Amino acid sequence: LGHRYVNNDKLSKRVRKVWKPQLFQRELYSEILDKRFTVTVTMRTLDLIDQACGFDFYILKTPKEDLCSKFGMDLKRGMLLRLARQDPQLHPDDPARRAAIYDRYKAFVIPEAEAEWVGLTLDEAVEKQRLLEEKDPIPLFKIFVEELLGQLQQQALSE
Amino acid sequence: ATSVSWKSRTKYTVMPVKMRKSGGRNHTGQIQVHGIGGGHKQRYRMIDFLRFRPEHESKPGPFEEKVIAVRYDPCRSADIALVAGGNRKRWIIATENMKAGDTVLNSDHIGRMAVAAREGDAHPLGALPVGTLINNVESEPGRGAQYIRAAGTCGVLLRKVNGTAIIQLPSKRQMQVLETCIATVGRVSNVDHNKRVIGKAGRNRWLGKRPNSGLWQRKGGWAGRKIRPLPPMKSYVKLP
RNA sequence: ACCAAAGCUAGCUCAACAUACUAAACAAAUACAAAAAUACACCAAAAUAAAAUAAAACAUUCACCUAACAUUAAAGUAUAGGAGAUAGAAAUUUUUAUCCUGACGCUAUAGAGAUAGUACCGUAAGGGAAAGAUGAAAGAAUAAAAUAAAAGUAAAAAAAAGCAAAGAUUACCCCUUCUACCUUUUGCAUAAUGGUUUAACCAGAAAAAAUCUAACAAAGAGAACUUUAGCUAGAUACCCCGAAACCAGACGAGCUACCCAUGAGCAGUUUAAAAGAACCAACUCAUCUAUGUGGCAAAAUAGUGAGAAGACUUGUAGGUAGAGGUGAAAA
RNA sequence: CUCGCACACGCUUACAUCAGUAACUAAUAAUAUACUGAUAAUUAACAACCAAUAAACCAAAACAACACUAAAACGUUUAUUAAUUACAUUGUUAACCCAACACAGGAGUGCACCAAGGAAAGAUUAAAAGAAGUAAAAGGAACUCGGCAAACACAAACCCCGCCUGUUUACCAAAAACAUCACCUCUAGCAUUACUAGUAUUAGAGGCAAUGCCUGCCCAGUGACACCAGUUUAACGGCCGCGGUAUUCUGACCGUGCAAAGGUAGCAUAAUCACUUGUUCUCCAAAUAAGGACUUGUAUGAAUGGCCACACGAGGGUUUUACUGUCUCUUACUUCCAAUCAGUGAAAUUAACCUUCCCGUGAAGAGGCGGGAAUAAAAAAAUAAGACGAGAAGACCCUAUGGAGCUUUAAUUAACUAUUCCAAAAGUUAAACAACUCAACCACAAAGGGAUAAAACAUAACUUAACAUGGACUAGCAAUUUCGGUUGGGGUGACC
RNA sequence: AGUAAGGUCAGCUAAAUAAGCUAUCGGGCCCAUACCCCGAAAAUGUUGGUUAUACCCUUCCCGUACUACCA
Ligand SMILES: [K+]
Ligand SMILES: [K+]
Ligand SMILES: [K+]
Ligand SMILES: [K+]
Ligand SMILES: [K+]
Ligand SMILES: [K+]
Ligand SMILES: [K+]
Ligand SMILES: [K+]
Ligand SMILES: [K+]
Ligand SMILES: [K+]
Ligand SMILES: [K+]
Ligand SMILES: [K+]
Ligand SMILES: [K+]
Ligand SMILES: [K+]
Ligand SMILES: [Mg+2]
Ligand SMILES: [Mg+2]
Ligand SMILES: [Mg+2]
Ligand SMILES: [Mg+2]
Ligand SMILES: [Mg+2]
Ligand SMILES: [Mg+2]
Ligand SMILES: [Mg+2]
Ligand SMILES: [Mg+2]
Ligand SMILES: [Mg+2]
Ligand SMILES: [Mg+2]
Ligand SMILES: [Mg+2]
Ligand SMILES: [Mg+2]
Ligand SMILES: [Mg+2]
Ligand SMILES: [Mg+2]
Ligand SMILES: [Mg+2]
Ligand SMILES: [Mg+2]
Ligand SMILES: [Mg+2]
Ligand SMILES: [Mg+2]
Ligand SMILES: [Mg+2]
Ligand SMILES: [Mg+2]
Ligand SMILES: [Mg+2]
Ligand SMILES: [Mg+2]
Ligand SMILES: [Mg+2]
Ligand SMILES: [Mg+2]
Ligand SMILES: [Mg+2]
Ligand SMILES: [Mg+2]
Ligand SMILES: [Mg+2]
Ligand SMILES: [Mg+2]
Ligand SMILES: [Mg+2]
Ligand SMILES: [Mg+2]
Ligand SMILES: [Mg+2]
Ligand SMILES: [Mg+2]
Ligand SMILES: [Mg+2]
Ligand SMILES: [Mg+2]
Ligand SMILES: [Mg+2]
Ligand SMILES: [Mg+2]
Ligand SMILES: [Mg+2]
Ligand SMILES: [Mg+2]
Ligand SMILES: [Mg+2]
Ligand SMILES: [Mg+2]
Ligand SMILES: [Mg+2]
Ligand SMILES: [Mg+2]
Ligand SMILES: [Mg+2]
Ligand SMILES: [Mg+2]
Ligand SMILES: [Mg+2]
Ligand SMILES: [Mg+2]
Ligand SMILES: [Mg+2]
Ligand SMILES: [Mg+2]
Ligand SMILES: [Mg+2]
Ligand SMILES: [Mg+2]
Ligand SMILES: [Mg+2]
Ligand SMILES: [Mg+2]
Ligand SMILES: [Mg+2]
Ligand SMILES: [Mg+2]
Ligand SMILES: [Mg+2]
Ligand SMILES: [Mg+2]
Ligand SMILES: [Mg+2]
Ligand SMILES: [Mg+2]
Ligand SMILES: [Mg+2]
Ligand SMILES: [Mg+2]
Ligand SMILES: [Mg+2]
Ligand SMILES: [Mg+2]
Ligand SMILES: [Mg+2]
Ligand SMILES: [Mg+2]
Ligand SMILES: [Mg+2]
Ligand SMILES: [Mg+2]
Ligand SMILES: [Mg+2]
Ligand SMILES: [Mg+2]
Ligand SMILES: [Mg+2]
Ligand SMILES: [Mg+2]
Ligand SMILES: [Mg+2]
Ligand SMILES: [Mg+2]
Ligand SMILES: [Mg+2]
Ligand SMILES: [Mg+2]
Ligand SMILES: [Mg+2]
Ligand SMILES: [Mg+2]
Ligand SMILES: [Mg+2]
Ligand SMILES: [Mg+2]
Ligand SMILES: [Mg+2]
Ligand SMILES: [Mg+2]
Ligand SMILES: [Mg+2]
Ligand SMILES: [Mg+2]
Ligand SMILES: [Mg+2]
Ligand SMILES: [Mg+2]
Ligand SMILES: [Mg+2]
Ligand SMILES: [Mg+2]
Ligand SMILES: [Mg+2]
Ligand SMILES: [Mg+2]
Ligand SMILES: [Mg+2]
Ligand SMILES: [Mg+2]
Ligand SMILES: [Mg+2]
Ligand SMILES: [Mg+2]
Ligand SMILES: [Mg+2]
Ligand SMILES: [Mg+2]
Ligand SMILES: [Mg+2]
Repeated sequence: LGHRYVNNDKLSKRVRKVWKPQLFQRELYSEILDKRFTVTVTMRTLDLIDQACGFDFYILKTPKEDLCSKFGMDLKRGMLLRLARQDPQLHPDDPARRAAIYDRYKAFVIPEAEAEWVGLTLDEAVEKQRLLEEKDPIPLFKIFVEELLGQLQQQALSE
Repeated sequence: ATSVSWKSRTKYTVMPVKMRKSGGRNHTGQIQVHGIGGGHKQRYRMIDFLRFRPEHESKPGPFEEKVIAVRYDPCRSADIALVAGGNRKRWIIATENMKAGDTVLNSDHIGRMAVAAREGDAHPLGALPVGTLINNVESEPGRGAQYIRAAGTCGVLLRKVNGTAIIQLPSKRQMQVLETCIATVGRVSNVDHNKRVIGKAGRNRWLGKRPNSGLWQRKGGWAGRKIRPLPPMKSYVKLP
């Protein structure tokens, strides 16, 4: 979004101008997930895919600031969890193929506690944190019973 | 505020259905077509355009139906006729001289030699004679009748070449269409609709036309008697 | 002698410190037409701010104007500008903690709009006030103290003659002499402008060069600069009210223009007629004249008129919103 | 004397009983539906709230027998389900609502015009002026812009412009303006929200106005189409001079020039620049009026329509008849105002006034200056010459490097819609043709000598529906901004 | 009033290389006239200045043309 000068002359009229990227419809193949996604991609994205020598490499090498897409972050998080968990569901019939796929991306392996928070926004993380910490209140009957037992054992050991 | 179109009925029924006027207002609520509104209240009859439609898929053969009555349809400029056959009834557009107690044959079997052209029969363009007047032209096989439905309008078949028929529309423009499309032989009813005279300004209001605006616009370059060559033939046949 | 006058509190303003920042109240009911316990869902959204202005016009441009992380300097320098108006950095530098926080700020036409966003004016967004005074005790109202001083009246109407007064005079007039006041103009008593009168409130502001006074002086200044008598500090300065407009975002079709729904009216008379025919009411428009002109009425009353089975009147409710809507074009 | 009861919508206790009103509210008093305090009230049968799905059914309301064109609100039955269980919740008053008011205004339906609901005059006198009503001698438009108004009149005819009913500037114009049936031009071969649940006898963008007789000539320019030549005026628009010529007049004719064609039919001193009160006849005692003719109207004229006619008109003009206070010429009598008495009590305005006449003077029209005249002070009721009267910071006119609306052949130029090209993107195909033997071999078919290359292009060529990006072209629509000065007031001419 | 604007053979036009057509004059063709063919003559409104003239400017004269508006 910006302005421009007609005829590229400074003394000319000032004009509002919007430049839009040219969008294309392509379906891409990811080796980690073995699924085809029909994703609106640009010619620059395909060039970056070739530059990284792989669709999975492009997602796993480009950082968040370079990707600028929530789908990309979720796509990375899905594959990052796949590597850390080492899920046998990638190919239940070809264990040899499973080893080959994860061998090439062995440099991107991250621990489990790190691989499930890479594609989350601020709002999504808070909901996830609340869900893990969602605990029903402990009844005061249970608290008081433990308190009474401690006193009884304390009195028992005092005699 | 977005409005809802009155065309919500899903099942075909011969009985008249309720109808709401628009007045030129689109779904937004603004005027898009001027000079429409304030007409007499009307009911809509469900018109079956596809002449060839068997009751069941068990017997796809040609079937023959009977005409019960010919009525007046407020919506279109022609006259519609009630036609019953088997276990269903249909409203179809009546030709020039369709009357009560008449039998109409619907068929699709393309025969080599010919088939005699009757005033009500619907046959594919491949079996009709060269010099036949037709109406309710089906642009594509199974699409349905779209062309030549106004009062007194009849198209004439011209020739059939390499398994393809060429017809002449009422606008004197040649149209190319596959010979397997169904068409109806004859001229549409109410022939003298063009000769009808409106006696007063009020009769226009009854039909539903509002008076034109009073702004005086000077004529531009578009006006004047324009002589233009006939546009080339419109063909719906997809050449592989 | 009436009308009036006087009071000093209510609270407010600007900071500082500071926890770290949508208060108080939530028993029940609150986004059905909010404050109405209770039924098969749809749910949601973003697109650079523009212009009034300055350049004495106005088209490129016009500080602050959403998002800076500060202070002493580099500096109003390099640069960017119809090279005009004006816009304007950085490299590189400087900054010792806590208490000492209160007032050469106002006192009911001031200070917040506030006793209050309440009355009240608007369909709505929105606009938005005036208003308090006794004493220690009024469980001292045959109650008490205080100025009796604004315009306006009363006590007390007026007696030839004149910008209303002055010179005077034994004596108020009588006599003599004097063309109201500001603004605006070559020139105004002008019959040119403004003011009934009273109280309260209401309009000159900036320190580059300079002049005056003083400190120290070839050096001055409590860093950063200026210097061939100069440097540092003080004092001396440049108003108020008013347009038609322009741009952005909201709120309005309960009046009116048109349309979509759903309803309701047209008696008698004349004609084979429910024929945009005819006579004439209800009903709907408003031709002509007279009253009315701060009126009964911010468009009416009286008489008289045109249509009155239609392109007709009419109730309820919904739709189109300003670069537009709508229009049997009257801008 | 007559807008009465009730419901809906709205208002929200203003309603009812009792008491009080010195003061507040009523534009006054009595007094209390309207102001204050206390207490009390509208009871459901009426009204609101008050099932879903599948299937059969082409056949109007108007006393509806049966029909018309504009084709029409208004449902029953069968099947599968539906908590089954006295008493649920809510609206019930009024003299009322919207208009700043207890306003002569605005306000839907049912039934009556009354059996119901209300009070034009606070008390006097009986002046002028003003408003409303009745009557009139003789004359009957002599009034006047006009027969406006009024009338014991309530009729007849001609013309102009529109055909007609209808519509518009709410609040100065209701018309000759707009619309309209008719005619004509133009653009479009078609599907799920307009047009349309349609399909060229259809639907939009316009012009002109029924009917009848007609709508002449012109593509040079502009515009549009074709997007090339070209084609289009019921597209914007246009549709001529000079000189001579039949005794005189007129000019059939002729010479010559320019044009895309040179105004044809018709009508005509008109609603038609000026000349203009053209000329003439009829109407009148008298005609700048009205009708009928003459007619270059050098600026009438043919769908920006010409011309003629029926019907129609709260449009505009003229004539006759009848009526009358319009008028010669005013008068009498009533009501509301008016004047006196009692109650309540506002507005524009106001420098101070102890506020005269005349002539002269003067910022050029003096109650105030100068020279003279007049002159006890006050109240009430009248007439409008002056106070350059009061009202609105003049609408006219000019100025302002002050605004805005409209139009385009002004300057600058996007977005958006549509047309076209290039690029991006996707896809398709690819390894190539003009001898002739003159000699002469060969049974043919051909051959050899006298050419049989290279190359296709270092990729090339073409197609591409729907969406859609960047950069250009054309058009529509539209955005920004201005429109110099001097001038014996501005414009115009001229000047700088 | 102002401004605009033009004059050319007898007539009308185009060029300033003063031409073309017609008219006029003479001759031929025909019975005669006209047509037709052949030959000749003919002009830059006016004054002054434009090296010198002409197309130009100026003066005189005729005639043509537009406009004369807001109150
Ligand atoms: K029809
Ligand atoms: K004045
Ligand atoms: K002045
Ligand atoms: K003043
Ligand atoms: K609405
Ligand atoms: K009123
Ligand atoms: K009320
Ligand atoms: K007259
Ligand atoms: K009218
Ligand atoms: K043309
Ligand atoms: K005449
Ligand atoms: K009329
Ligand atoms: K007077
Ligand atoms: K003058
Ligand atoms: Mg229709
Ligand atoms: Mg039309
Ligand atoms: Mg029109
Ligand atoms: Mg400026
Ligand atoms: Mg200025
Ligand atoms: Mg700005
Ligand atoms: Mg430059
Ligand atoms: Mg205050
Ligand atoms: Mg004060
Ligand atoms: Mg006083
Ligand atoms: Mg004196
Ligand atoms: Mg003087
Ligand atoms: Mg003066
Ligand atoms: Mg001066
Ligand atoms: Mg004065
Ligand atoms: Mg003045
Ligand atoms: Mg004054
Ligand atoms: Mg200084
Ligand atoms: Mg601007
Ligand atoms: Mg705006
Ligand atoms: Mg409405
Ligand atoms: Mg009737
Ligand atoms: Mg009628
Ligand atoms: Mg009236
Ligand atoms: Mg009246
Ligand atoms: Mg009367
Ligand atoms: Mg009538
Ligand atoms: Mg009538
Ligand atoms: Mg809205
Ligand atoms: Mg508009
Ligand atoms: Mg209308
Ligand atoms: Mg107009
Ligand atoms: Mg106008
Ligand atoms: Mg009220
Ligand atoms: Mg009363
Ligand atoms: Mg009482
Ligand atoms: Mg009471
Ligand atoms: Mg009143
Ligand atoms: Mg009374
Ligand atoms: Mg009285
Ligand atoms: Mg009188
Ligand atoms: Mg009388
Ligand atoms: Mg008389
Ligand atoms: Mg007379
Ligand atoms: Mg007279
Ligand atoms: Mg008149
Ligand atoms: Mg009259
Ligand atoms: Mg006339
Ligand atoms: Mg009319
Ligand atoms: Mg006529
Ligand atoms: Mg009418
Ligand atoms: Mg009006
Ligand atoms: Mg009206
Ligand atoms: Mg009127
Ligand atoms: Mg015709
Ligand atoms: Mg006509
Ligand atoms: Mg018309
Ligand atoms: Mg006309
Ligand atoms: Mg024509
Ligand atoms: Mg052409
Ligand atoms: Mg004539
Ligand atoms: Mg005429
Ligand atoms: Mg004239
Ligand atoms: Mg007249
Ligand atoms: Mg007369
Ligand atoms: Mg005449
Ligand atoms: Mg003309
Ligand atoms: Mg035309
Ligand atoms: Mg004309
Ligand atoms: Mg008629
Ligand atoms: Mg008439
Ligand atoms: Mg008479
Ligand atoms: Mg009195
Ligand atoms: Mg006096
Ligand atoms: Mg005088
Ligand atoms: Mg004197
Ligand atoms: Mg004097
Ligand atoms: Mg009086
Ligand atoms: Mg008086
Ligand atoms: Mg005076
Ligand atoms: Mg006067
Ligand atoms: Mg005055
Ligand atoms: Mg002024
Ligand atoms: Mg003006
Ligand atoms: Mg100036
Ligand atoms: Mg300006
Ligand atoms: Mg401006
Ligand atoms: Mg504007
Ligand atoms: Mg231009
Ligand atoms: Mg682009
Ligand atoms: Mg701008
Ligand atoms: Mg000018
Ligand atoms: Mg000037
Ligand atoms: Mg002048
Ligand atoms: Mg000029």
